[PDB]
Amino acid sequence: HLCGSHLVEALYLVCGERGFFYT
Amino acid sequence: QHLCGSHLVEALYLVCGERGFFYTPKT
Amino acid sequence: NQHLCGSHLVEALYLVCGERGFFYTPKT
Amino acid sequence: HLCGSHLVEALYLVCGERGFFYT
Amino acid sequence: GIVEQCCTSICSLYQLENYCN
Amino acid sequence: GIVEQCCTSICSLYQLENYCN
Amino acid sequence: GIVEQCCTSICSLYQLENYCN
Amino acid sequence: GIVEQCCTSICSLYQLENYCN
Amino acid sequence: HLYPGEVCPGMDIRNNLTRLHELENCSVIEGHLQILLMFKTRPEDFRDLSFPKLIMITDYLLLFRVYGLESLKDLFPNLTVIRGSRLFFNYALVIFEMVHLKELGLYNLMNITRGSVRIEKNNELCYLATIDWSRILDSVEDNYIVLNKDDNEECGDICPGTQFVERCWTHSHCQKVCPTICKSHGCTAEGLCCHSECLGNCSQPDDPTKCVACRNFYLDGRCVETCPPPYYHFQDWRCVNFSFCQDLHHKCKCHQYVIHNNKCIPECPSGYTMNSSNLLCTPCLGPCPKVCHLLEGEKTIDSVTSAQELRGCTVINGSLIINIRGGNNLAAELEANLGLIEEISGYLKIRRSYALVSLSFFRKLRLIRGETLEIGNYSFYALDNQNLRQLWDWSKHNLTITQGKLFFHYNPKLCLSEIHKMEEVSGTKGRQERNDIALKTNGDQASCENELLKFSYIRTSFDKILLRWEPYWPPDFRDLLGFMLFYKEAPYQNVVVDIDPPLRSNDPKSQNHPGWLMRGLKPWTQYAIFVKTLVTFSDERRTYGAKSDIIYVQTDATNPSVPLDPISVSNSSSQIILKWKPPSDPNGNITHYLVFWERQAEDSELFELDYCLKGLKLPSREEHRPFEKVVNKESLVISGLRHFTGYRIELQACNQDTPEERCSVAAYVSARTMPEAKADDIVGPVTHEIFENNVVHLMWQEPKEPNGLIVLYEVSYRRYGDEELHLCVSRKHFALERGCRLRGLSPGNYSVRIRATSLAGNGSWTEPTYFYVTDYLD
Amino acid sequence: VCPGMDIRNNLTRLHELENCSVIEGHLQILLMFKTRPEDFRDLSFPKLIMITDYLLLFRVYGLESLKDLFPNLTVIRGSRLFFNYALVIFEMVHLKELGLYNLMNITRGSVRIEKNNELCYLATIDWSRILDSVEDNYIVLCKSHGCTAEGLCCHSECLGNCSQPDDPTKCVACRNFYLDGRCVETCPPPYYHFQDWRCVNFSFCQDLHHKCKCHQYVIHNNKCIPECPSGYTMNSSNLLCTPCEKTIDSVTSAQELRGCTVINGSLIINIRGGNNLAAELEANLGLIEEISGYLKIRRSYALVSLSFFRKLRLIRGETLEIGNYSFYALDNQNLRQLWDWSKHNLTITQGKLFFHYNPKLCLSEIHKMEEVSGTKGRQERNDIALKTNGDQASCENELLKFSYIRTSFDKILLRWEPYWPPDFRDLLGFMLFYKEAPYQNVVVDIDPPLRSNDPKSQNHPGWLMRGLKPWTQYAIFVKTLVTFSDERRTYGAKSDIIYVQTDATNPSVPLDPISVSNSSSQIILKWKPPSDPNGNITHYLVFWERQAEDSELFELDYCLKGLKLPSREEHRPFEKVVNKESLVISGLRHFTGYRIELQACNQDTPEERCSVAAYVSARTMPEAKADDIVGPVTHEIFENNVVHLMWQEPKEPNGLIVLYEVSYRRYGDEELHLCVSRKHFALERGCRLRGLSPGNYSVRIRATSLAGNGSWTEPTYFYVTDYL
Amino acid sequence: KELEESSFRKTFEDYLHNVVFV
Amino acid sequence: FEDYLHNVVFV
Repeated sequence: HLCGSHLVEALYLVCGERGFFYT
Repeated sequence: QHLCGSHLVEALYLVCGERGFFYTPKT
Repeated sequence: NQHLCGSHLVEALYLVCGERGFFYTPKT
Repeated sequence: HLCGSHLVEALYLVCGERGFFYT
Repeated sequence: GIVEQCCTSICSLYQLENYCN
Repeated sequence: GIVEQCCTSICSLYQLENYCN
Repeated sequence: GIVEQCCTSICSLYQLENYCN
Repeated sequence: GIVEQCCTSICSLYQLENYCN
Repeated sequence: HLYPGEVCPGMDIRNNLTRLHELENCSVIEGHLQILLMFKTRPEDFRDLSFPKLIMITDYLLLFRVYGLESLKDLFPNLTVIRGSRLFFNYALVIFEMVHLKELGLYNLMNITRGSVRIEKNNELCYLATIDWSRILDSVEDNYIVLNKDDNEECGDICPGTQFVERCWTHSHCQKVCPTICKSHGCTAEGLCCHSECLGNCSQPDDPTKCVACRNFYLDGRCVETCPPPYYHFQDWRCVNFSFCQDLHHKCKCHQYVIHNNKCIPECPSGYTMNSSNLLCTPCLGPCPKVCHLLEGEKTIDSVTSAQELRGCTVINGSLIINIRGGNNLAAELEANLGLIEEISGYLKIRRSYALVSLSFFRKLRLIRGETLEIGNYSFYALDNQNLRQLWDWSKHNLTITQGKLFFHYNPKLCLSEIHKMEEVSGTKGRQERNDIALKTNGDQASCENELLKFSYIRTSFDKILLRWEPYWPPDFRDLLGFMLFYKEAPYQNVVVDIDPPLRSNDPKSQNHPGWLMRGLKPWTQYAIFVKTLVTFSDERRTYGAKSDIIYVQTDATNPSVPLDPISVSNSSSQIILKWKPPSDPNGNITHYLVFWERQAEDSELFELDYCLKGLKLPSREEHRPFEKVVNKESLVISGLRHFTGYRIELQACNQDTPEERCSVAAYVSARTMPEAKADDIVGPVTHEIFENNVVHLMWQEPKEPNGLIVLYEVSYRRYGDEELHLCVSRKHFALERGCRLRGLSPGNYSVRIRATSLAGNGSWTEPTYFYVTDYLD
Repeated sequence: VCPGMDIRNNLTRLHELENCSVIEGHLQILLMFKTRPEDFRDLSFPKLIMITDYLLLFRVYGLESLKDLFPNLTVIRGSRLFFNYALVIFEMVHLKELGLYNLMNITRGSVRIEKNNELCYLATIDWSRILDSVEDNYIVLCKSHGCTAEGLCCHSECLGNCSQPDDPTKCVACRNFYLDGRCVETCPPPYYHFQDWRCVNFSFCQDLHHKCKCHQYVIHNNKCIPECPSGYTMNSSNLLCTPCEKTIDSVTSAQELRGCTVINGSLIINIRGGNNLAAELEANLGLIEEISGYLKIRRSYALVSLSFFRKLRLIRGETLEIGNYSFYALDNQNLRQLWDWSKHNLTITQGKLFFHYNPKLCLSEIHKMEEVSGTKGRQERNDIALKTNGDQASCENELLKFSYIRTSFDKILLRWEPYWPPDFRDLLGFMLFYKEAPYQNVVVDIDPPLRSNDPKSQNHPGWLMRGLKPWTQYAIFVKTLVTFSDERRTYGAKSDIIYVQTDATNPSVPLDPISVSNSSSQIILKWKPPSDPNGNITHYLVFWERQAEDSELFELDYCLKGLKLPSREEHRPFEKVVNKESLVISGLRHFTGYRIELQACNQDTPEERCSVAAYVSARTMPEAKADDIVGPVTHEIFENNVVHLMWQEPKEPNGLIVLYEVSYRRYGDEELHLCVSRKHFALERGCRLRGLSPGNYSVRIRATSLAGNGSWTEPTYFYVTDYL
Repeated sequence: KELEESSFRKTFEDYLHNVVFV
Repeated sequence: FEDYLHNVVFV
């Protein structure tokens, strides 16, 4: 249950590079 | 899309075969 | 219930026989 | 829930005359 | 007779016309 | 039979008229 | 293109044979 | 979305790879 | 002036500042801005990075985990107004977890028209107390400035002028406070109020062409109060003509733009339909119109949820595919989603669609354009649609099919008559060629009864209905296999027995009317009933046979059932609320509930038992009777009743009162009223009669009206000197001794109180009765 | 010999017991509210000697004693019992005494006497003379052969009394059996043990069997029995038990016919749906073999075949359906099959075949039934409808054949032969059918391919499936989709039900890895198989790794209040847990968090195809004396009495040591306090106190760890200079 | 034990009327 | 808020 600001680094560890787009 | 496209080349390898296929995956 | 069952059987046989009429024995 | 001898007198009330046969 | 035909089983008029004259 | 109908459960006369003739 | 045909919707081989030569 | 998947419930990477590109 | 740069849309610049360079010539963000999750940006990336051209943002700003970013005074020094046209949960500004962000520095921030400011978890963020948000926000109440460097007090928030506080944004930029007459229009450098359509700042005071930004609206280098015609209020900050909105609508040929309320709007407001000439949102002609442009111009309908997406559709720019094969609420949810549709650009597919029977629940569906054709140039498809008996009521539903043909195959319950009806109504009649329509797989198992069967006589009993009807005969009457009467229960009119053929044999005057009696029926119940012929498919042009009409026959207002649950509660010594339910087979409009009641007297053996004996274990409880026809009421309180007397009550229900009362069978119940209190309390005097031998005879009047009856009497005698000794008086003991009789007791004064004991309980002690027998010495 | 009788409410029917000497049965005179003792004064039947089953009396009014009605009744056999009573006398109003002085022996049963409000002389009766077991009696609310008048014992086949002693022809009754005026011990042949009291020949049993042509009598075990015992079939010649219409609309309608074999009648079938169809129906009804009458199947909806009539090999057709049919089929919609006519053979003796409006049964089954039934030349015009029956089954006379099969794990490419009708316009499609089938106890439409040519054209239509659970057997078959011809219709083909398994592929996450550290070195990791096990999972690939303690914990001053402490390629130590879904792991440090990875392999030797990872993380238990302090407590007291303390640390702790605690108290003072952190211990090399009070102190030292407290050291004794 | 005997007599009178009344 | 924060960011 990854919550709060811990999810941000849980995401950016999964993201790493470019991450998330807007098309 | 990543799983979805991953078979498409397995599909298009069977669909085209000796013809071959051009495959752009990005976005 | 044979009584209820036979209750219409006279109404049946009066409609069935009409002017012919019907001999009807219900009991046993 | 007519039970015991209460159902017996309930039967002879409902039957009255001849009541129940054996054929 | 009629109870074995029209009561235990089901009659038509034709099974009841036997119970006419 | 009648105990399973009129004693364990509840009968009317109609469930008892089955126990008539 | 192919994602709008074979991924969002469902292709046959015939919709994929367009993505052959 | 991701909070309903990864925060209220538990995600894998595979549920988080949906939140990649 | 007012806006030298371009107008740029809303943007979300992500993970790198290369896309921030697309804000080069931008003076208005027509939208919002969200620069977020830039873990890789450094303050070197922000030293050579600035866009002072930006003057106004329409919606909001959001910042989230942009590293390296330290102040916004460099990136956007001349940003003045966020309109708050869209809000981010009532925030026109969310600054959240901005690492490295030390100050806002936005010294040209003057007025937020709509929304609030969320500042949270910005660990370095100072100069938050130096900003007068009340100058900037018309309502600072919904703001959220918490968890910053400003809260846990370490911020050296020094304004350039090194509770009432001076106002700044940096160490080098104050907060420009204009006079109060410069309300939201702001002031120039000397403090002169700007134009009343400026908002916050102006290059020259009192000039709508020398505003920096507009208070309400903008048109042609000038802050306008409104968009005058022909200019439409475009995005609530500017004024554009028809051709702009028109050509963007044509570029979206995306929010194809329409027009209403002097505004180039994306979509028409409620009840309104665009007028394709001039984009005008004109009122529709109830439900609202809904053009459902489909994905790939087609959609398979296989389930109710597949229709819930198309719920409310009217015109379909595409085709549809139908293979619903079963489920609850079929054709009803499907009408509620789908009868609303009127027009279809493409074709229509129905394949393998099993459990439904008709398409009449497409109530408004009056156009197939067939623009998308099924292969073979069909605008219509029907395959393997098994239980389908009907396309539409072609007497009711009219339908246009513009292009294409009709695919009618393997749909074995839809007759050809519906097909030729559809040919005529559809206008597609001369289109269909060989094997567009299968003749031998469609309606071939529906039997298409072109004639009617007619009932010759109906007799109903209460559970039984004699039907008589005309014997049908095919011209080759061998083929008559049977007659197939169908029925069910129907209290509305919102709508099986096989019978053999009768005896052909003759026709001078032959009642070979086959007749039918039904049997097990709930009486007084409407029954939708219809017969069908059963015949043989001919080897020739088949005789289609007949079927009777759905007739709605009610069984007979007959003796109804037992009126259920007769609950008899004796709520007084004369009141008993008998309440009950209707009969399970009410079997007619129950006129009255025929309540009979009867008083049951007390038992005879109770009058002749010696209740002075231990073993006195007492239970503490034609002819016309008093009756009641409880008309239209299923309860009854009964008055005029004795106190403490068991009664027998009979309930019937009548649905028939005046001609020869057909009433229910009896519902018996039995109950006893409450006692009275002073029924058992003893009336009349306590008489002592003392003999010469002091055989003392007691007398008393009895409780004449008791609570039912009196079982025994109790007498309390005690001397000054003795204690209460005891002796009992029963019914016969009282009746024989005419009271009581004591024999020979002790000198010194006794006293007597007397109790009645009844079936209900005890009737109170009499008064203490004083007497002395002869002492014979004194 | 008179049967068992129940004489009810009046004594007129009691006069039918006039000439009766044996009640072959029981007697029950009951509920005679209208009988009076005047009715019983002129009422007697002394001829009755024996009753075989029992007696029952209930509310016969007026009846006062039984000494008049039956003075010479002697034996109730108890052949049938009334709840182990051969005698129930219940609520006999007016009955004052029994008076049955000739009652001598009850062979079987007991005596129930209850609520007989006037009944006396109940203690005067020795029931132990009469009953061999008087224990089950209910009286509340010359061994058995008996004797004559002088007391001489009767014959040993007499029972209770005899007119002349020691004579089986001068018995009053028989002990066991009776034959021809004589009490016999057994029924000798040819006499059969008739009703367990007498001996009758074949012709008696025979002719009563023919009168019941009722319990048509049969023969077994030297007995004229009504019905044969278990496993036995009567032999119609000699009755010898030799070893072996009705509408059916529902399962319960078959539960009555459960177990039937030969049906003397006809059957009517309109079952239209329900659970366990054809299976309960076989279990009730496959057992049937023979039918005298016809067979009706009308409107019978949801079933598809009659193969579940496994033994049904005879229709006599003795009852004919009208039109002289022994068979009927109407409106039987989903029926595709009569029987496997290669398997089920069936005789239809009389009658014809009514085949109408049954649109899924092909004519081929019909002509099979014509041939097998022997009714082929019987059926005339319109006995069988041609155009309403099997007309919607398409009767694919040919087979479709698969030309290539490729399986991926979720995906199966099929290739198969393109079918073409001779008018290939009519090919409407191809109709592949499939489902899941782990047994072999057993839908997609595909368009036609491109005809266009045939030099060597792969116009093999091909098909890939997609969403599949990998490693799963799939019963799959294609059908052609064509048009019904206006001519003799081309019946088309359909492929065989092929049972293709998807691929032993990477299986799913092995479910619920529960890691319980049941020791300081043992952790039972247990788990479930993956939800998609996707193959015979060879081993469960367990990876584990020790996670060291966090670095910031070594450099925090835990003497500060705020010391809120949590009381908790490269090859790793791994395990291929073959055929086991649990694992305890040994050789582990005490009190150290570990990271564990679980995979499942259904493939180990060629190029291990294993599952995706299942991670779990856990810490072992602490040791007890890991935290307890080793080494001596050294005091070093300076000249200025700046006392430096030294001690060896707990070298192997439960993980690490966060702080140290020292207890010092004078004889005179109390324990004062001062803390020693990690860096305070590492820098001061122990502790250092500065300048305290005279009088003797004592020092015990505790370790405090992540796991808890490591016990106090020993009290350490020293004195600083008092200087006076 | 006395309620095993109670139910016993009662089994009967259960079985009493089930065999009598048709 | 922070529930609604990441639901709008991550696609």
